[PDB]
Amino acid sequence: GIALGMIETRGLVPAIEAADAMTKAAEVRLVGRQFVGGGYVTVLVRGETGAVNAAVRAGADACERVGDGLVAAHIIARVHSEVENILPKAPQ
Amino acid sequence: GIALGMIETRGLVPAIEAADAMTKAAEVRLVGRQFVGGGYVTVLVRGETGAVNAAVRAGADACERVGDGLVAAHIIARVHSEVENILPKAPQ
Amino acid sequence: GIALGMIETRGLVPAIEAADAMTKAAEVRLVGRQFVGGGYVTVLVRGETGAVNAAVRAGADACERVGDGLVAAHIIARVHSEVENILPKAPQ
Amino acid sequence: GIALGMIETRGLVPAIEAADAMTKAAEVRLVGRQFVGGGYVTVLVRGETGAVNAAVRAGADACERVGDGLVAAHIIARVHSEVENILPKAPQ
Amino acid sequence: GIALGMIETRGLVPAIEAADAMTKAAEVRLVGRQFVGGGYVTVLVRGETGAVNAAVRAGADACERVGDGLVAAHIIARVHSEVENILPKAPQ
Amino acid sequence: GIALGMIETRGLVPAIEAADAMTKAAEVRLVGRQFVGGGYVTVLVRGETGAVNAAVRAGADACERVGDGLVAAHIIARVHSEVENILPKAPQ
Amino acid sequence: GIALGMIETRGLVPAIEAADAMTKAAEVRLVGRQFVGGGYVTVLVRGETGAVNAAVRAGADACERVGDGLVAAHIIARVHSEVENILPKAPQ
Amino acid sequence: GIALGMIETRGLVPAIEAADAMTKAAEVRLVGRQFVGGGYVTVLVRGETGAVNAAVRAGADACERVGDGLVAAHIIARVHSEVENILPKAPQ
Amino acid sequence: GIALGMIETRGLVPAIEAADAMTKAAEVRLVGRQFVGGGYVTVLVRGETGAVNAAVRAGADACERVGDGLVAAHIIARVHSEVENILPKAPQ
Amino acid sequence: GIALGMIETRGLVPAIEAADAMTKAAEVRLVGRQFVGGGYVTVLVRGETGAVNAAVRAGADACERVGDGLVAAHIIARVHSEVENILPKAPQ
Amino acid sequence: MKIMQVEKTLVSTNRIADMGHKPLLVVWEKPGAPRQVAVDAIGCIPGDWVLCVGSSAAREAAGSKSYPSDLTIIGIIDQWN
Amino acid sequence: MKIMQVEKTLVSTNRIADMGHKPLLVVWEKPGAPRQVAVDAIGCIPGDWVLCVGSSAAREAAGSKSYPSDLTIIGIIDQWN
Amino acid sequence: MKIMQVEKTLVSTNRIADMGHKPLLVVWEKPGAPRQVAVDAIGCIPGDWVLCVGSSAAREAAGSKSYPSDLTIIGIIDQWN
Repeated sequence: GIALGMIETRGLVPAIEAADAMTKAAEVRLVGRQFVGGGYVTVLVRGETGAVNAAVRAGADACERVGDGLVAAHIIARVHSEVENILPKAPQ
Repeated sequence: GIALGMIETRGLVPAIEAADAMTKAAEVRLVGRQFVGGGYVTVLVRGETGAVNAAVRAGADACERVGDGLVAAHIIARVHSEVENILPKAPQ
Repeated sequence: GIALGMIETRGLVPAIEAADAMTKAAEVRLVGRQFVGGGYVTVLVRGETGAVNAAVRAGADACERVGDGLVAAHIIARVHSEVENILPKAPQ
Repeated sequence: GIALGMIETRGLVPAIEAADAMTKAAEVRLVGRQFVGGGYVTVLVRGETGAVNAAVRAGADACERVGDGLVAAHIIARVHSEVENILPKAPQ
Repeated sequence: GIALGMIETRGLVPAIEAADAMTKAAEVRLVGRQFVGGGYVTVLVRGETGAVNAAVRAGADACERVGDGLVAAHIIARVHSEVENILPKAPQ
Repeated sequence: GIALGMIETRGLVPAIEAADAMTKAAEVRLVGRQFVGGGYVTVLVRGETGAVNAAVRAGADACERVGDGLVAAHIIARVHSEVENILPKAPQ
Repeated sequence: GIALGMIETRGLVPAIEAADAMTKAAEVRLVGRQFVGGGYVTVLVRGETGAVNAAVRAGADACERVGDGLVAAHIIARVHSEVENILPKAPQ
Repeated sequence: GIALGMIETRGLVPAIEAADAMTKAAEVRLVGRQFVGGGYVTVLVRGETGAVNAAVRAGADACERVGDGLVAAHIIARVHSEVENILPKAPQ
Repeated sequence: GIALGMIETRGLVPAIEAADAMTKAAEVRLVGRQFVGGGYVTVLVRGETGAVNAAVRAGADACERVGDGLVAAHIIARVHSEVENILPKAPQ
Repeated sequence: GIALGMIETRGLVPAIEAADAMTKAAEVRLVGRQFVGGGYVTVLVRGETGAVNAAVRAGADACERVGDGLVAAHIIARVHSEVENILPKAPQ
Repeated sequence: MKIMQVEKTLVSTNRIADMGHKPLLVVWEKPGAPRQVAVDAIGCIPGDWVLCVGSSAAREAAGSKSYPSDLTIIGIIDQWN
Repeated sequence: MKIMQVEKTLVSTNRIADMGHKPLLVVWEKPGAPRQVAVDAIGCIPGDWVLCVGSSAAREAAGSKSYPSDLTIIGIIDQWN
Repeated sequence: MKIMQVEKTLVSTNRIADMGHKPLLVVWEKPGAPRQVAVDAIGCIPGDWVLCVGSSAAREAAGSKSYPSDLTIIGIIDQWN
């Protein structure tokens, strides 16, 4: 599936918890983890729309209480072609 | 299209949402996504003036609510050659 | 020993103190230290569940009063396979 | 044309707007754009003293109401030879 | 001379003004300009103790009013050998 | 579809109404109806995540008003193998 | 393009500033400057609708503060044939 | 069509807007645009009575808001031969 | 010397005084004097940027207390090529 | 470079400081230092208009807080031929 | 109102939040006719013959003055073929 | 509601101010069918299969009681072809 | 909304007073298609490609909740053929 789930946090530890919850909740693949600068860390998963919905909801609830918390939990069902050039394909 | 559109966000999730909205709103080329440092992320598209105008308005209205929100949605219809030099040609 | 322990600190000195306390309190391998940006530094240890629990409690207790202090202390008893892709194997 | 004009902005969008206004207002070569860290972005133009004066005034006026805004606008009519070592010759 | 003069500022533009004033005031060589993260920029000069004193005083006064201002203006007459490994020798 | 949807009701009439709504709302397989004892009745459907999500929302909104009403409407997109063991395969 | 941009001012100097801003902002050709009597001066540009929009906005903001200011800044995307007989084709 | 429609405006931009509206509203011939002096501009169209009526109403409602606005929107269905003499035949 | 300086006056006497002061203060060629209608008279000089700055300041200072006075004093350091079509080359 | 910059000080120390700052700020030749009588000392520099402007501003800023202070800072962009007879060509 | 046959169900996961939890059915007038999507305010099965109201009555038929529906099933025909 | 395919985007620079900043998509029912323009309340891509509501529900679907829309995309179909 | 081409102007002298002073344009979808009349809220010329909204959005698009319009032009397409 080509649906994108994004979770942003202050700091890496809530991002790790959110990614763990996201992958445990639904059939989604962790596609990246980006340090944004300033403490922002974003975790990106790909999958089917329903799966990504469930994963992002679970990740948001899981990481809301960890560290400095959650910034954003957004869902894009279909990403434009141009946006796939700024989306990492594998996590380093 | 040599017109330029820029959107600045606090964090990367609103930047991806804004770039998605912009690229789905009109025929614009996503030519960059820069981490300014400190939390700011800027997304740059190129296209003809009407395309860029419509895309930037859609992206601003789409990413105003996401995360810590929007910082700037600016359109430059005529960009000087010198500026072009500092503008990314392709996104990485 | 596949349990994961995490500690965030505002600064590298509390991070180093927490990592030293973690490694001294229980047999946990310190698998990473990440500069998150913004001043956040995270330390990641892998080990047996009870070992990681003891180590993370000792690390949080040791680094609460060091420098700017502690941000997050989290234990995941078993992480998903997708999450191991964003977890360092060894520091540098 | 060895006068130096500088503009700081909180973010890249006001920096790009200020650079475009600077280049359009007077014949000044935009010799650099530096991400300073923390969100500060600086734009550096070289030109004749009166040209740099006009350009820096236009740039500050253009970028005051863009994004998070303007931080510094400075003109040095003649810089020391030691300072040219820390001034970029051309952007990238 | 091996005396070290340091000036720290929020942002690059006051640092540039401070370096210009420092080199115009006394016989000191600009030995580096370091982005520290968070907006901090430091400029380092080397010379004789009296020269470095005059230069750092002039730079502090010059950059106090520029942008977000001055953070620190410090003078070290003789630097330890170990500290020369963390001091840049030429400005990039 | 390995996603699971569950609806719990006080009494059997709201359970039948909820199962009717769920099976008419999406492509989901009614795989069980358990009398928990004490008055609770649970209805379990299996399907792909989007189907289960839509079906459970429709069933909850349909059976909220019926009888003594709803107790729980829960969706599990990713169900562990161990859990599958306790889940009825066919309704009796 | 056949879109018309018009700017009216009290006096010639704000009209000159508006025409300069209009042509610097977008790809529009100055097609005329008409003295209307009574102090009214109008500047007319032609181009594509998006270009003319950006140009007229920039010209309005630029000349709002000059002299006795701005009277009207209007945009016509498609002009009727009959109106091209009262529109100058080149500026004398 | 020997009916006459006239619209008077303060300034030329509302006159052009009114003439555009009139010529797009009905089958009317734009036969003149006179600078009366002092700021007034008059636009004269000819056509059959219904065409002129519809055109003048549309033009008045279109140019009421533009610039310093409307001064007069008058329809003459039957024009004396003597008057015809003073009426421009073609616009210049 | 392609910088443009403009002065509006209410009347021809302050315009002539401003033109004389402009020409005496710096080496600027007086390229035009336009009767704008309504009493506005504009004087246009071309020269080097610093020359035009000095000349326009002197002209405004000289003509503020002459006749009905001064309306506008504006400097454009570099005008667009489209604007030169509406700028006189020499007076008459 | 025929522009003239002048600075008066009450005393020779602020005059020397102002001359040094003037010469360091822009490329201006210090053509004279006159003891006026009564304690007034004047310093005269010749150069390009923008250079003289920058130099005189720097000199006034530097000598305001030196000794008894500053009396006058004046720039003449172009002096009459009669005035050159009372302007020194070089100091002694 | 129109007489329709229920083809199947339709799921749109990312549909607007104002659509609520209401189910959506793909219906046609007759097999092979152009498909439409109706809000299922009744709870019918595929093969049912149903009554569908369009225009602004479908909004209130789906539960609110503001509901985003232009086609709502409001009944099952007792006897149709 | 109708099931549509997104053809492309449409830009009208001089459109009325009451249209806001909302994007406009050219959609058809099927390739070759008459084109229509829908307000994109979802953010879909060309080739998507979408749900479109007409009548007065499209106005509120686009964000306001007063919005000038008679066709608004309100969801992307999870599975369609 | 629909994509139309402006054919010409239409004048109805004795039209109801509630129509105001707004111009009326004869438009078709394509040359030869059935004609319709739209309220010109934009000011377009014959041969233009325009966006037309129907239903109740055309009323407010023409300037009022109570305006007697069921088709209003709300924009000119920048690029169409």
